[PDB]
Formats: sequence, structure tokens, C-alpha cells
Amino acid sequence: MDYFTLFGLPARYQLDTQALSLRFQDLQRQYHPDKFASGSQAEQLAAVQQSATINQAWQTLRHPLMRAEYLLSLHGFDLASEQHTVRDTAFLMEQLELREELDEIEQAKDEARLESFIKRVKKMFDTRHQLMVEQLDNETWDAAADTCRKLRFLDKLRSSAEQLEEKLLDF
Repeated sequence: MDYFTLFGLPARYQLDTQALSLRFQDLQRQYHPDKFASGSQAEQLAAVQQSATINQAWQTLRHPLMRAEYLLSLHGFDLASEQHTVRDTAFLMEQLELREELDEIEQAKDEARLESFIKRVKKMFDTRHQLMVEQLDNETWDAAADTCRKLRFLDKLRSSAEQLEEKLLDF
């Protein structure tokens, strides 16, 4: 939970990324290499390591999904694991249906349908993201973790569709 404490923030999903940046930079200055240029190698190294820690904490807290995954790790969840899969079986089937549709859109080379598909997936990502935030606020950790896993699946679907768009018509 130290990542939050480091930035003097409460362990919650809601936070000011703007205020987070100013504090991250304040901390970062403390470990600027010039401050230890005249020091031993162990000193210069330690500064590098502390700098690394500050950056790991900042990256984790700044990223919406990483921030949620971190918060959940403080409550017995390891979203990094693989043996722990999505419990919402309907969601798995939904993702396969949507992917089969994307393949059809590709075969038809339909730009308008692809644009629509992309926006619809992005909208669902935003809606499920809102649901996760609500679940974290409600402190229903199990539910929040499953939604977080769903968001990871949706993000990949979204990125795959956007990659297709940059090609679609084929020359």
C-alpha cells in the first residue's frame, strides 16, 4: 500500500493525476543523478534504484487499469496470475461473438461497419470501466477484479480492431 503512502494519497481508485505528476516530479528531483555525481558507486546505484521505485509507483498509479489492479492486490488479488480466470462466462461468449463479427467486417472490407464496431467496443470499455470504479467504491473486491480482467480483454479487442482499420481496403 506504500505506493499510495509515497504520494501521500489514500488507498482509493479516485485520484488527481495532475497533483500526482507534481509530486512524482518533486520526488524524482531528489534522486536526480547530478545530486550524486560526486558520490560512490553504491550511492549512485541506490539513487538509481530509488528512482526506479518512484517510477514504478508512478506508472502503477497513473495508469487507470494498473491502479485498480494494484488496489486489488492489497485485498488478496493477483490479477497478474493466469490460473485465475474470468468468472463471467457470458462475457467470454460475448467476446467471441464480437470477434467473429470483426472477422466478418474484415472479409466484407466495410469501413463504416468497422468504424461503428470500434466505437461500440470503446463505449463498452468505458461503461465497464465505470462499473469497476463503482465496484471498487462498494468494496466488493471479487466483482471489481473480474471486471478489471474483462477490461483487459476489451482493450485488446479494441486495439486489434484499430490495427485492422489502418489496413482494411488493402491497397
